[PDB]
Amino acid sequence: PPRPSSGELWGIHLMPPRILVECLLPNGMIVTLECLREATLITIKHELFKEARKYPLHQLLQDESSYIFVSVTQEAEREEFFDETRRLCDLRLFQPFLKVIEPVGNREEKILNREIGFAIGMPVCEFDMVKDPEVQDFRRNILNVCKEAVDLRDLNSPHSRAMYVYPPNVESSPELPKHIYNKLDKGQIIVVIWVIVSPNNDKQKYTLKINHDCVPEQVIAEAIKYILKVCGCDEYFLEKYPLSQYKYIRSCIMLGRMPNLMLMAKESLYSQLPMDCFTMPSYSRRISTKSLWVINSALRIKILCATYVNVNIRDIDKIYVRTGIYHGGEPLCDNVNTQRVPCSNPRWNEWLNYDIYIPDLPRAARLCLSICSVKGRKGAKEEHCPLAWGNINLFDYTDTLVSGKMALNLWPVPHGLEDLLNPIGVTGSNPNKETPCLELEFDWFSSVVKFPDMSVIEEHANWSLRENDKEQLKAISTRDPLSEITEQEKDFLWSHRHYCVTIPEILPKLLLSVKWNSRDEVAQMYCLVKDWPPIKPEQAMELLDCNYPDPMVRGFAVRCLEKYLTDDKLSQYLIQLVQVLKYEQYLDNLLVRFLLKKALTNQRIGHFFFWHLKSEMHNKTVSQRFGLLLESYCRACGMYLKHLNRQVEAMEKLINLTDILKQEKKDETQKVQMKFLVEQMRRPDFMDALQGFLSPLNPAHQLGNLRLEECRIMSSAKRPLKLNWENPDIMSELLFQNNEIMFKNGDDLRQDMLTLQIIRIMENIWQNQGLDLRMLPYGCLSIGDCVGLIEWVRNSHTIMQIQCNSHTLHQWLKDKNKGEIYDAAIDLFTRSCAGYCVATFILGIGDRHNSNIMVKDDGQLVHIDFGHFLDHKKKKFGYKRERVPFVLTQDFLIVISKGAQECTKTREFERFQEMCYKAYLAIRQHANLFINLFSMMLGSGMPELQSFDDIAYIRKTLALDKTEQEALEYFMKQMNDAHHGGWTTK
Amino acid sequence: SLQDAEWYWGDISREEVNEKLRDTADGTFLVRDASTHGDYTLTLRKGGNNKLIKIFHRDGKYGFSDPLTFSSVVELINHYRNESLAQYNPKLDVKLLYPVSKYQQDQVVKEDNIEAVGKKLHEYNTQFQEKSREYDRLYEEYTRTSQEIQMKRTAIEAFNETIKIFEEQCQTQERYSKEYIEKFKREGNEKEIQRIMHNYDKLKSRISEIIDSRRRLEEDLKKQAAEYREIDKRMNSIKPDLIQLRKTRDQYLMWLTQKGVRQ
Ligand SMILES: C[C@@H]1COCCN1c1cc(N2CCOC[C@@H]2C)nc2[nH]c(-c3cc[nH]n3)nc12
Repeated sequence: PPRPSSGELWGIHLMPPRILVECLLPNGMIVTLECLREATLITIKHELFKEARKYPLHQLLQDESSYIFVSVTQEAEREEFFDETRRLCDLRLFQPFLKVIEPVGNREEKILNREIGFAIGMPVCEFDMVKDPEVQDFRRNILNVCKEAVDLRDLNSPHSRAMYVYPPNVESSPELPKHIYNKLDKGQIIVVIWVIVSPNNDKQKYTLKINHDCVPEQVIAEAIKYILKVCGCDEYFLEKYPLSQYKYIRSCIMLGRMPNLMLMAKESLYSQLPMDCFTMPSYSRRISTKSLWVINSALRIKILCATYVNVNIRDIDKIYVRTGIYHGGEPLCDNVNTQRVPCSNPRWNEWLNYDIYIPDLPRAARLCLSICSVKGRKGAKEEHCPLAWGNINLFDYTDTLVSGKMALNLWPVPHGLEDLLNPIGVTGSNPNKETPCLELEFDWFSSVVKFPDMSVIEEHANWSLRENDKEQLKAISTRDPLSEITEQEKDFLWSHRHYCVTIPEILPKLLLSVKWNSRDEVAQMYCLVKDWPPIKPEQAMELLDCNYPDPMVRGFAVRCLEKYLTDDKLSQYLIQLVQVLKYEQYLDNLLVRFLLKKALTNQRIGHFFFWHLKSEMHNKTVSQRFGLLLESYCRACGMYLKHLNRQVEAMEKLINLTDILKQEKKDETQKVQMKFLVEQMRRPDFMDALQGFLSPLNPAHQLGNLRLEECRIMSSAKRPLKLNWENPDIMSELLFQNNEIMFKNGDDLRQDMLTLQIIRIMENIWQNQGLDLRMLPYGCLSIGDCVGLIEWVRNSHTIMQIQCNSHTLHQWLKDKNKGEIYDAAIDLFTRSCAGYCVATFILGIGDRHNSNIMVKDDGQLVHIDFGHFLDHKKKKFGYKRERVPFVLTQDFLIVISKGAQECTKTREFERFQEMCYKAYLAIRQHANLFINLFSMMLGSGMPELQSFDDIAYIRKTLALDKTEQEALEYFMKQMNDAHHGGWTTK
Repeated sequence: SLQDAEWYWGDISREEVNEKLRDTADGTFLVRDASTHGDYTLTLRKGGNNKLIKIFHRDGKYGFSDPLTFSSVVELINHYRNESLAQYNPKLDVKLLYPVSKYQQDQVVKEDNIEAVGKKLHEYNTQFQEKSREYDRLYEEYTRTSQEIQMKRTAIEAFNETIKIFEEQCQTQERYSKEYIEKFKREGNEKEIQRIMHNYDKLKSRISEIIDSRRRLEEDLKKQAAEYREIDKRMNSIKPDLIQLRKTRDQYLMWLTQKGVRQ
C-alpha cells in the first residue's frame, strides 16, 4: 500500500547521524553494523563484507560485487536495491535491516517497475495481484495507446521528439483582439534577440521591429537550421505559428514589456533529446449467449444480507436498504426500499421488484443502493440518515448483464451528503474489507445475458416547420445546461428530433427529452448522434458530466474533442477532463484513451496529467483507476519519468520536514525551529534532492540551487514554508533569478486550485473581447492529501501591511511608482479591481478584508486564500441573499480616482464601472461554459460542490433567468446596495 | 378559491420543490409561480423524477396545451386530481393524488408574536451552531482515526513480510549449519560450534522481538478500530438530529421574514 508517513523509518521522521542495521548474510549469519544515515549501499555493502570475515561460514560468501541488498519498505514491499548509489535514509525502509541476495529475474524490467512505482506512490506489483479481469484487460489493452503515441513521437528526427518535450505554448487562434493589436505600431512588434557567442558565451543584443504575423523562421532570417527560445525558462518556438499566437509574445504586447528572445543552433537541443524508448511489460507477454431484448420479464434484485452497521441501539430505531435504478443522475424508476429490520439483524433476502422492463434497460444502467437508518422518534416526521452506500453496473465492461450472487463492500457517506443514495459515486466494491458487506443475488436467465449489438439497435430504430417554432428551438439551445425543462418542451424537442440536426448545439437539451426507460426512443437516438454534426468543444464537455452516462453519447463527445480541442484549451480544461474520468463505468473507455494519447504526445499536458492523477492516489475510490492510468502513462512517457521522480522525492522531503515541525517540534519556539530547519537543509541528502529539478507549478521553470537566506518558516498556524531557488538559465536576468514557492502541508488547496482556474478562464474571455482586466492568476497545485504548492508573487504586501488613514493605500502606490509610471500603476490597480470584483461576486468567494487582499509594487491586485465559494454560507445561516464579497472600500476608491475626493463622481470611476459591466456581461454570455465546468466537478469531493443545487448559486449571480438588460440592472442593484450608493446607469 | 388552495406555494424555487418532493411517492404534486407575468408551474412526482408541467395563460383561460379549456388553475388541478394525465400526454400516466399542503410550512411555527418567534429562532440558531461545531469536531477525529488505522494496517503488513524474511534467515542458517557443525564435531572445534549457535540465538531473539512489536501494534489496532466504531455511531446519531434542527431553524427564519415587512 501507499506509504503511511514520509519518514526515513516507520515511526521515525529522521534517522540519527548513525544507526544500527541488521544485515542478513546469505549464509544465515546476522551481522549488526553501524552506518551513517547518509551512507550509500555500495559503501555499506563493502564494510559489511569486511566485517563478515569475523563471523562463521565466511568461506561460502561470494564476492561482494555478486550481491545486492533487499529489505521491506514502508509500503510493505520487498524491494531489491539495484541502484547501490542510493543513501540509507532515502530507502524508505520499514525497519533498519538489510538482506543480502543474488540478483535474479529481468534486472532491467525490475528497475523500471520500481521507478514507476515511485512516481505512482504504490508498488506496481500490487496491480499484478488484482484478480479482477477488467483490471488486467485494461493493463494489456491500454498499451496500444502507448505504442501509437511513442511511434508518433519519434515518427521524424529529433524535431518530433522535440515537439513532445517542448511543445509550442500558443493560443487557440492567431487573430489578434482589437485592443491587443493597438499596442502594435503599424502591425509591427519590436523584439530583442540575444545570442550566446560561440566563444565565451557573450550576449549579442539585436533589437528589431518585425510584423507579428511573421513566423519564427522569418525573424530568425533577419540576422542583420536554428531555433528560438524565451530567456529565463524552457519554452521554444518550434512551430510555424504567428509570433502573436505564441503566448509569451501576446502577453508582452498587452503588458507593454519588450519580448526578449534567445537564438539557439538547434543542435544542442537535438542532442540533449533522449531516446524515449517504450518496452512492453510482463503482463502483455503472458495472458450460448442471449440478447438482453430477448429476456422477457421485469427487473428484480434479491437483497440477501449485510454484516454490521455502527450505530447505538439507544438512538436509532431501525435500519433498511434503499435501492434504486439510475441512468446517470436520474432514476429509471421509483426507488425500492426493503423492509425495516433492527440494527442488529441485517437480513432481508427480499427480492426487490423494480417497475422497469428488462429489455428497456439502457446501456449505462446502474444500481445505486445504501443502508439507511430510520429514526421516527420526533413526531410524524421520521428522520432518515444514510450509513453506507454502493453502486454497481448492471452491465460489466463486456456488455454482459450481471447474474448470480454477489458480495459488495460499502463506502462511508461523504461529509455533507444528505441524500439517501449517492448515484454520483464511483461504482464497484470498497477495497477496505473491514467495512459492511452486502450480499445480493441477480436472477439468472439460463445463459449469459448480453446487450444487443449496434446492428440490432439500428434495426429497432428504423422500425419506428413554423418560423416561430424554429425560434423556440433556437432559444432552448441557448439556455444554460441547468435551466428548467418542462415536459411540454421535452416532447417538443423529441417530436422535432430530426430537424435539430440543423441546430447541433441543442443536442444536450435533446438528450434530456429521451425516455431512456424506452428501448424504442433509445435506439432512435443512437442513430441521430451517430450522424450528428460535431459541436464545439466547450459544449461537448457537458456530455461528459454525471448527466450523460450513455457510451454512445460520451463517444460522440470524445470525437468532438479529438477533432476540435486544441492543445491549449485541453491544458486549460484539464482539471475537469481528469475529474470526469471518475464518472465512467469502466476503466477502458474512449475518454481515457484520448487523454492518455494526448498526455503521451505533449509533455506540458502529461506533466499536469500526471500530477492531477497523483494528487488523488490517496483517495481509495479512484486510486485503482488512476493507479492503472498512471502505470500506463509512466511506462510510456519516456525519459520524463526520471524528471518526475526527481520532483516526487523533493516533495517527499518537504512533507517530512514540515511533518516534524508540526508534530515533534510543535511546542518549540520559531527561533528553535529555524535552527533545526537550517541544520537539516544543509545535509547532503537534502541538498541533492531539493536542487536541480523542474517546478511542478510549471515544468518550464528550472528550480536550481536553494537560497537558504530567503527560505523561512512562515509565522502562521499551518506552519507553511517559503522557499527560494536560483534560475539556472543563462538568461536568468530577464524573466527572473529567484523562483519562490510556498509549500503548504495541512490545508486542502483543491478549492483554491479550482478558483484560480476559473479566474484564468474568466480573464481569457475578457481579453478575447477587448477587455484587458489584467488579472494575476498565480499558480496553485494540489499534490496530495492537503499538500500543495503556490507561486509566490514577488513584491506584494497585504492591504493591512500597507496600512502599517484612508489615503494610505494611495500614497503607497504614489511611491515605488512615482512619476511618469504613475498612470500605469493606477491603471493596473483599477483593471484588477474590476476583474476581481466581478469574479468574486459571480463565484461567491469567501469575504475579503485587509488580509485576503494584497497589492504589488506594480499596482497589481492579488487576492489570496479564497477558500469557500458558492452557497457555502446558506448551510450555516439560512440567508437567501447573494453576497458581495469584495466591496471596494474608501481606500480602494481613492486609488482608482487618482486621489480625487467625491470618488463616485469621477471619469475614472465611470470607466471602472464600464469594465465591471462589460466583464459581468461577458462572463454571463459564457455561462454555459462555467455551469459545465462545475458540473464536471460534482464527483470531486469538495463539500461546497456536491449537488447541482450547489451550482445554482452562479445561476443567480449571473441572473440567467432574467434578460441581459435585467441582469445588468441586477448587478448594479447588488453592487449599489453593497457599496452604499454610487453605481449609476448611463 | 384564489391563492388560498394549499398546493399553491407562490414564489418557491425549484430547490424548495425538489426538497418538498424528495423521496416522495408518484402523484405528489404542487404548483408555484413561473421561474421566469403570473405564469405557473405544476410539479409532479413520477418514477422518482420531478416533472415540470407549465400552466399556460391566455385571456382568462388556463391549460397545458394550446386548447386552453379550464378557466382557473384550481379547476385544472381539481380536474386532473380525478383524471389521469395520460389523456393529455400518454407518457405521463398518473394523477394528482398527493397534494403538498402548506400544513408543513405552518407546522413548527408554534408561536404567534414576532418576539416569541425571534426569541425562539435565536434559541434554535444557538443549538444548531453548537451541534455543528460538535459535529465538525467529531468529524475530524473520525477522519484522523480512519487515517491512523490505515497506517497501522499497512505497518502490520510490513511486519509480516519482515518476519517472513527473518524466518527465511533461520531456515537458511539451519541448512548450512549441519554441513559444518558435523564437520566440527569430528574436527574437535567445539568453540566454533558455539559461535554458530550464538548467532542463531541472536537471530531467534530478534524474531521474537519483531513478533512482539507486531503484537503490540495489533493490540493498538484493536483499540483504535473500536474507537472508530464509537465515533461512527456518535456521528450517525448527530447527523439526523442536526438535519431537522437546521430545518427547524430555517422555518422559524422563513416565518420571520414573511410576517415581517417585505419589499
Ligand atoms: C502564495 C500566495 C500568493 O503570493 C504571495 C504569498 N501568498 C500567500 C501569503 C500568505 N501569508 C503571508 C503573510 O503571512 C501569512 C501567510 C503565509 N498566505 C497565503 N495563503 C495563500 C493561499 C492560496 C490559496 N489558499 N491560501 N496564499 C498566501
